[PDB]
Amino acid sequence: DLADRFAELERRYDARLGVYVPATGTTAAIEYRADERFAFCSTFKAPLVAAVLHQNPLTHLDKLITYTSDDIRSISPVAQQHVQTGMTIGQLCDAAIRYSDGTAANLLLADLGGPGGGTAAFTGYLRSLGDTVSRLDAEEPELNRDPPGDERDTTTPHAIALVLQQLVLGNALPPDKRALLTDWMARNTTGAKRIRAGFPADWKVIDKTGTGDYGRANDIAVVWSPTGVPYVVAVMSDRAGGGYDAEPREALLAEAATCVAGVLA
Amino acid sequence: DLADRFAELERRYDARLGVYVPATGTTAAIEYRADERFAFCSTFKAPLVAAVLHQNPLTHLDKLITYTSDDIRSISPVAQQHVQTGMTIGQLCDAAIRYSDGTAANLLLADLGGPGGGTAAFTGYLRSLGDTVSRLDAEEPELNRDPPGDERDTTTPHAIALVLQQLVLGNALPPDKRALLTDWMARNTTGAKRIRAGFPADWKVIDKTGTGDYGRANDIAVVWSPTGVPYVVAVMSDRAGGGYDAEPREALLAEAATCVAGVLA
Amino acid sequence: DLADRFAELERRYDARLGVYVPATGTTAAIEYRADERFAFCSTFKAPLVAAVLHQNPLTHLDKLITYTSDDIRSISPVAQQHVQTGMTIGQLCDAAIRYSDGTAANLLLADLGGPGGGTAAFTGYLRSLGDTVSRLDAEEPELNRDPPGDERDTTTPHAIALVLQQLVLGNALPPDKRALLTDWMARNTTGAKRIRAGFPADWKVIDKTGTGDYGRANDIAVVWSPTGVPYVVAVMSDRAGGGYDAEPREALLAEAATCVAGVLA
Amino acid sequence: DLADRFAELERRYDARLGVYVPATGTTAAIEYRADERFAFCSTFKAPLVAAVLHQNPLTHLDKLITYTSDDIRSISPVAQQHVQTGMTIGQLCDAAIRYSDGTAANLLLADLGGPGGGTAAFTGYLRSLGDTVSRLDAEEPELNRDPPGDERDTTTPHAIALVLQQLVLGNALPPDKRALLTDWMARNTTGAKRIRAGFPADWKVIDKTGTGDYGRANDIAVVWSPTGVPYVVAVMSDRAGGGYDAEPREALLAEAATCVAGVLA
Ligand SMILES: *C(=O)/C=C/N[C@@H](C(=O)O)C(C)(C)S(=O)O
Ligand SMILES: *C(=O)/C=C/N[C@@H](C(=O)O)C(C)(C)S(=O)O
Ligand SMILES: CC1(C)[C@H](C(=O)O)N2C(=O)C[C@H]2S1(=O)=O
Ligand SMILES: CC1(C)[C@H](C(=O)O)N2C(=O)C[C@H]2S1(=O)=O
Repeated sequence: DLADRFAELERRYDARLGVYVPATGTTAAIEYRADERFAFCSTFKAPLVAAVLHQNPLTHLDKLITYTSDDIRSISPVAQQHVQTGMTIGQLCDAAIRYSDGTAANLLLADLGGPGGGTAAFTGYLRSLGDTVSRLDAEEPELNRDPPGDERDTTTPHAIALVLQQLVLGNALPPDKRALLTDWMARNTTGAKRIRAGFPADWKVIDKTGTGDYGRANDIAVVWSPTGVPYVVAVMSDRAGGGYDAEPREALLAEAATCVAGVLA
Repeated sequence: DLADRFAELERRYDARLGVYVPATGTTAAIEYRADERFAFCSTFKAPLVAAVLHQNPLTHLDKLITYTSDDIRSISPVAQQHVQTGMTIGQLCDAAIRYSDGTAANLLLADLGGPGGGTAAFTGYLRSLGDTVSRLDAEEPELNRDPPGDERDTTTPHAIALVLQQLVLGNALPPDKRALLTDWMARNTTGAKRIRAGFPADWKVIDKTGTGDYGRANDIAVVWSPTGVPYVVAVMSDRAGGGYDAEPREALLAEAATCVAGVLA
Repeated sequence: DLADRFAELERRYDARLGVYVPATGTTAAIEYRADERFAFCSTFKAPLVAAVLHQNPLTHLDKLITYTSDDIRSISPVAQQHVQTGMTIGQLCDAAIRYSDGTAANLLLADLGGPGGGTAAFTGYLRSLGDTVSRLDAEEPELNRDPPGDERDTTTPHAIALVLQQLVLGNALPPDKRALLTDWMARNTTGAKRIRAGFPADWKVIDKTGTGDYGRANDIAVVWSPTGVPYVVAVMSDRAGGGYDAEPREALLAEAATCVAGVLA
Repeated sequence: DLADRFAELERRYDARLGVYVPATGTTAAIEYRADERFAFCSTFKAPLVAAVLHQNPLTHLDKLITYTSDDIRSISPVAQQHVQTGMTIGQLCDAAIRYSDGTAANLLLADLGGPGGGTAAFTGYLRSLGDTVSRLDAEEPELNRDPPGDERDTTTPHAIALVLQQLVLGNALPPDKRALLTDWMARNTTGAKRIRAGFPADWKVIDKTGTGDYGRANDIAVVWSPTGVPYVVAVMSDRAGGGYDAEPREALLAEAATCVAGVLA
C-alpha cells in the first residue's frame, strides 16, 4: 500500500505530507491528505500569471510598470535590479515563475486590480476554474507566515493539482498564451531539489515551488513519462510542530516524488 | 504487491522479467522470478575481473598479453585496437567491464587457466563465494546464444545479486582490489539506458550490463541513495518465445528499475 | 597571424573580443586586446574565494552566516533556498563559483572586511599577486552595469590570466586549499557553451564565467592537454556599442576557444 | 602558417602526415602532403560499400551470402559469429563500415565480381568518380602490409577526400542509398580516438578509419560545424623507417584534426 510509505516519510522527516496526482485514463489517482489544506506559499504565482494572460491581450505584456524601493518587501532578485528602469508585465511574469520573485507577484496581483490589492480578484479567477476551496488573502510576504490551522492563504493538493491540469494540459488558456506559461515553468530555477530530483532524468518536469515558515515546502508540477504520457503531481508539506522557525526539508518532497514515479512506471 | 506491476510489464513488453534486491537492515528483499534461471551474457565479466584480482597479486596487472587476429571472435572495441601492441591484464579488465569487450573476457578466462579455457575455474570461484547455482560453460560469443531451457551459461537474479554484494559491499576482496572493481563499474559506458535510466540522478549507480540473442537484456548494479545507503539491484530479462532474432527491450529494465526506486525511497 | 581570425570573429558577432593565453615553457603567448580593459562581471568570484581561503584557516569554512531577504539583491540560485537556515562560508564558496550565486559573492566580500563592504580588501589581494591593473569598486549586481569606458570593476585578459595562473598552477595557495578551488571550478555549471564548448572533449577544463549588460561575456579557464600540459585561457568580450540591452554571444567565446586549441595542439 | 604545425607534428610523433580538406565556398583548401600516396588500409571499405549500392538495386541487400571458416582471413568480429547462419549483403555493409570487418570487406569485393577477386571492379568504380590516382590490388589483410614506396593499394588525401565528398555530400548515389551510407559511418565504433577526438563535441563527425603495418593510421571523415557547415577532412599517416612492426600513433591524427578545427572556426 502506497499510503504506508507516505506516513513512513512523514514520521522520518517529522512533517505532514500532502500528495495528489489526478487520475489519467490509464492509472488511478494518488491521494494522501489530498483534501487537507496547505499554505499556498510561492505556488500561487503559477495561476497568478495565467490570470493576467487570461484577462489581458498579448500586447499587455509590453506595459511598463514603475515602482519605488518601498514596494520591495519579499525576496526579489529581479525587481531589486530594475527599480529605476521599471519592468514590463512580461518580465514580471518571467520573474514570478522562474525566480519566484515576491514583489513581481505583488505587482501582478495589483494588475489584477480590486480590493485587497487584487487578492479578491485572484481568488475569483480560481473559482472560474471550478476551485471553490483555495483562497488568497494577503500579499507577499505575509501569505507565507499564516499560523497553522488558519484557512487564509491556503489551498489543497486536490484543488491546486486540478487547477494546474486545466492550465497546462487543459484548454483554460488559448495555446498561444498556454505556451508562454509552460516555457516559464520549464525554465524554473527554484525547484531543482524537489520533484525534479525525485523523477528519473528521462522524465520531463515543469514546476513552481513554494516555501514558507513552519517548515512549509510545496511543489506543483507537470511531468511527462519517457514515452510522452503527462501527469500532474501536487506535493505539499509543512512541519507546524517544529515551531515558526522550523527548517523545511526538501528531501521529503524529493523522496515522495520517487514514490509517485514508481507507481506511474 | 509490487509484483503486480512486474507482471504488467511482462505483458506490456512480451518478455520474461527477473528482479532481485537483497534485503538491507531496514528494508525487505524484492523478489520477482528471483530463483528462475536467466542467461549470464556479459554480466559474468564483473565477477571474472574479481576472480583474476583475487588469485593474483596487484603486480600481475602489469603483465602484457599478446594475441593474434584469430582471437578477435566477438565485438571487441578495445582489443581490436591493440592487436599489434598487446594489452596488459589491467587493460583487459578495464575493457571487459567498461566497454564489455568480448575478447578481453576470453583472455581473462584463459589467464584463470584450467579446463574449458578457464570456464571451470570461473565457476569454481563462484562456488567459493557461496554461489551454488550459476555455471559458465562456453566463451564469447557462444554463451550468449544458448537455446531456451538450457541451463548452460545461466545464473539467477538471486545468485548474481549476492555475488555482486560480496564483491562490492562485502569483504570478498581486499580494499585495494575492491576499489579497482568499483571504479571500473562506476565508469561503465554500456548501461546508460537501463538501471541508470530508471533511478533519479542524485543516486550513484555502478553496473555491468549483458545482452545476447533471444531478446536477452540484463543489468546488475549497486545503487546508493542520496543519503548514502547502498543497495544491490539485479534485473534480468529475455524474450525467448520471440525467437533467436528477438529484439531486446531496454525500456523494460529502466521501467522496472523505476519501480524498485519507489520502494527503496 | 592568429589575430586575423580574431578580428574576423569580431566583425561576425558585432563585438569586441579580448584573448590572452600566458606562454608556457614550449609555446609562445597568445595576445589579442590582452591589455585592453574588460568588465570583471562574475570572473571576480574565482579569486574572491581564493582571497577568503588565503586569509583564513580551513576550519573557517564551517562558520555559519545568517542573512535576511533584503540581502538577496541579485540572481542567487542557492542563497534564495537557505535564507532561514543560513549557509556556511564553504557553501558560500561553492555557490559563488559553481552556480555564480550573486548574494554568496556579496557575503564573502563582507567576510573579507574593510571599506565598501570588502571591495577594497579584494582589490588589495590582487595587488599582492602582482596585479596592478584590476579593481573592484561595487557589489552585486552593480558591478555588471558599469558604462563603457569606465575603469570601475574592470580588469584585462593579461592581468586576470596571470592571477588565475598563480592560484591554480602556482603556489599562491597551499595545496590543501588550492585543491578546493580547483575542484569547485572543475564542477562549474554556468559555462558549458563557452571555453568548454570550444575545446575537444578529451581536454580537461576548469573555468569561471562572467556575464553582464552591454552584451558582456567572459570566461577565465585553465585547460589541460590530453597528455597533461596545462594552459591558462582568458577570453572576454562585450558589445557596448549595441547598447545596454545588447545580447551576449556565447558562440564568440566558443569559437575563439577553438582557435586557441588549434594553436596549442 | 598552418603547414608549420603539421611539420612540427611530423617531427614530434616521428611520422609522415598527410592532410587534405577540400575547399568550400567560404574557406580555402588545406593541403599537407595531400598529393602524396598513403596506403588505403581500411578506408577503402567506405567507397567499397558505396560501390555495392550504386550498381545494385536496393533488394540486393537482402541476398544471403554463405561462407566457410577458411574465408575468415582478417580481423572479423562480426563475420566470425555467423559462419553457420550466413550474413546478408546488408549485414556485410554494416560490418564493413562500423566494425571494419575484414571478411565482410572481402565478401563485398567478391560481390563486385571481376578479376583479382573484384579489385579491378572497385578501382573501376573509383575511376567513374574522377579519381585516377587510387588503386586497389590485394584483399584483406594483404592490402595493409605493402612495403613503403609501393603504389599498390594506395590513395592520396587529395583523392580520397573528393571521393568521400561526392559520396556523402554530392549526388554520386541517390538519396535512398546515400542515407544508408551516412548512417553507417555515423555509428562507427573504430574511430573514437582520431578525427572524432580532435574536434569539439558540438561538431558532428562521421568517419571510416584505416590501420595497417608500418605504423599506418588513416581516418577519412565528414564533419559538420555547430551551425551546420559541412567539411571533408582526410588525415593519413605512416611511420616508414621505424620498421614493419612500428607502432601507429593515433594521437597524431587527433592533434592534426584539432589544427584543422582551429582554422575552420
Ligand atoms: C554482452 O553480453 C555482449 C557481447 N555482445 C553483444 C552486444 O550486444 O554487443 C552481442 C549480443 C552482439 S554478442 O556478442 O552475442
Ligand atoms: C556576475 O557577476 C554576474 C551575473 N550578472 C547577470 C546574471 O547573469 O545573473 C545579472 C542578471 C545579475 S545582471 O548583470 O543584471
Ligand atoms: C517568504 C519567503 C521570503 C520567500 C517566499 O516564499 O516568498 N521564501 C524563500 O525563498 C523561502 C521562503 S521565505 O524566505 O519564507
Ligand atoms: C583488420 C584491420 C581493420 C586492419 C586491417 O588489416 O585491415 N588491422 C590492422 O592494422 C590491425 C587490424 S584491424 O585494424 O582490425
